[PDB]
Amino acid sequence: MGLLTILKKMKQKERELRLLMLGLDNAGKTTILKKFNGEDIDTISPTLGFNIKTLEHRGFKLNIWDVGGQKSLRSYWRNYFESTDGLIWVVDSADRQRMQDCQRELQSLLVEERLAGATLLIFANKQDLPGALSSNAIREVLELDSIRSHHWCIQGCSAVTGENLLPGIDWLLDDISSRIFTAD
Amino acid sequence: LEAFGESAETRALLGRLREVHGGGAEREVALERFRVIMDKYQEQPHLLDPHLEWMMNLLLDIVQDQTSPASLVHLAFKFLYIITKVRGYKTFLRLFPHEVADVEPVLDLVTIQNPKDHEAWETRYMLLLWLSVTCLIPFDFSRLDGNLLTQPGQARMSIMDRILQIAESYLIVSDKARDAAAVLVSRFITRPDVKQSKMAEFLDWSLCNLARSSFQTMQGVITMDGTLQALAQIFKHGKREDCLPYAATVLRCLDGCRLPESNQTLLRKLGVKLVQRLGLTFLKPKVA
Amino acid sequence: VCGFSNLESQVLEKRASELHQRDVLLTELSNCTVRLYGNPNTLRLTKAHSCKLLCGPVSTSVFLEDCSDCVLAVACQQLRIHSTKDTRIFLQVTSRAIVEDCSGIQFAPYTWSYPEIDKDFESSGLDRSKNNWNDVDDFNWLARDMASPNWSILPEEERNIQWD
Ligand SMILES: Nc1nc2c(ncn2[C@@H]2O[C@H](COP(=O)(O)OP(=O)(O)O)[C@@H](O)[C@H]2O)c(=O)[nH]1
Ligand SMILES: [Mg+2]
Repeated sequence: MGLLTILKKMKQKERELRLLMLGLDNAGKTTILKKFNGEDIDTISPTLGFNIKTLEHRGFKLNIWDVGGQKSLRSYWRNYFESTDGLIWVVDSADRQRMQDCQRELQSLLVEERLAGATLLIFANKQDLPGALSSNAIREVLELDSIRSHHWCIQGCSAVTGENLLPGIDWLLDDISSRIFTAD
Repeated sequence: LEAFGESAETRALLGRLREVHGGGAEREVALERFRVIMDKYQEQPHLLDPHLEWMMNLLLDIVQDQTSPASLVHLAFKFLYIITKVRGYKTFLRLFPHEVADVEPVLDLVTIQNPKDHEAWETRYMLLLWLSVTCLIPFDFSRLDGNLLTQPGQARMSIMDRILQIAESYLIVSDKARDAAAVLVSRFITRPDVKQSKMAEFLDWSLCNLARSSFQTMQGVITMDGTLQALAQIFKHGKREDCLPYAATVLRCLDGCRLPESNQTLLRKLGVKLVQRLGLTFLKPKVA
Repeated sequence: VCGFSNLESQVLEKRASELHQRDVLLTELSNCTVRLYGNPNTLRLTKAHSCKLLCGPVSTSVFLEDCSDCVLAVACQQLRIHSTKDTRIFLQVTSRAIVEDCSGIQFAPYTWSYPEIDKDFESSGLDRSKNNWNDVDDFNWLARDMASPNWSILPEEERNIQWD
């Protein structure tokens, strides 16, 4: 294979990024995806499997995946940890009882050999809820400050109103483009 | 080429399938017309990305109907394959269905395929890749079967069992279906339940295939290439702690197979590939 | 934050002023009956035994967890169940419902109504013409032909539950 052909292939791969969306069940993982494209969210059903959506944004082709947040669907997340350029963990801010499950899920995902090369985006969804925890409180219960081998970040959003999602996606895309290539 | 300026023609050609599947001259004309229309974007098929879904769904509502005859279903699958060579399967399969109601309808279709029918090889190719895009489902194959002791006298065979018996049979064929069998196992053995159930059986089968096969008998070489491709894909898309336990026996067998001295370029390439796949299972992935 | 925690044989009640877009969480309840009169934003039930919860429309989904011998009657957009046994829910779902680690579950069409109800349905934004109480999905049972042995439609004889 010639250098010219090798370069034509490197460009096509860099033009297509991969973002794996995960998080506990009923955290708005589907609502954010449906709002980021301009679809309707009132007719959303609880996902009983997984979904994929290929969109374009800022000249980048984003193939966003969305896996179920159920326990029987958590033993299969390893089936989507390949060629993942970025990870997006959704957390329910109004949920104060299951705050350790997410902290335990994110810790187990951070010690993954295949996910070491990606940008972490923490979407604290459900902010308009009266009993929703602010970004500072969530940044202390999920143990995000301790992280050092991952370019993480935490921003509060509300999928129903489509607020603060575009800045987060832009930051994620910028941090992903800051690098050159990824590992095999 | 900025956009697809042949949408109406392709739509009409696809719609004419339901009234050209009983013809032999018109069928070939439509095929040759669909080929020359799709070959124009062979150098930049990305321009067809916005159209993929609609054409795919058209070809799907013809092969996903119960009143569809085998002949009509075979033309739709030939068209589907024509769209997967130009866009490629790695990118065109991400849009295929993946709902839990598509696991038994696709395995049952895979169980009415004629392996000796060389004219319908595109059908078998499109079948295996579809069955493989349906092994991503985040559920156990056991939850789907339900109750196996419902048929007295003869118990039904499990979905996972059927898939293991489909992959082993298609991995020793001489057509292009063997390549579709390499993409299926890569998404069948690399899951939790299958890993604990049939990994040892598949490994014994492969070690038996590479312990009895030769690079001289034609079918022997066919058995060698498929097994090496399957092993390479498994070691590439497989977890490192479920695989490292078997890396010691795989290399010991490959060394005795004698591939470097064999007179086959594909076999040696696959052998080097499998050797480099086992080599990284021993070390830890780094991030420079 | 709103709701109830740690109850035992007690009758409760709430109005719309205390449920106008708020998180209602009912944790650790036994032999207690709640009667909500509003349109909460979210509804959750956890660790309920021999309880009887009632509520009007809902803006988001509902979430039951570790409850048994309970009798629910809501009209939400989503309803998720996890580890539930011997429960009779008169739910009105506009999208779909799910039952996980559940058993001896029973369903019926939501029929509860109280004065000043059409108003509560106007602030929630739910489409009253959509009702799929007979199309629940089961994570444990994913067969194509057989019906799950963990949920059942409720007969018309048992649907007549004396609320008052
Ligand atoms: N109040 C509020 N509710 C939300 C928000 N996002 C989602 N919801 C609701 O939360 C429920 C769970 O949504 P869903 O996306 O199905 O969760 P998922 O299935 O884990 O992705 C749905 O009924 C949504 O309408 C939000 O930002 N604010
Ligand atoms: Mg979902």
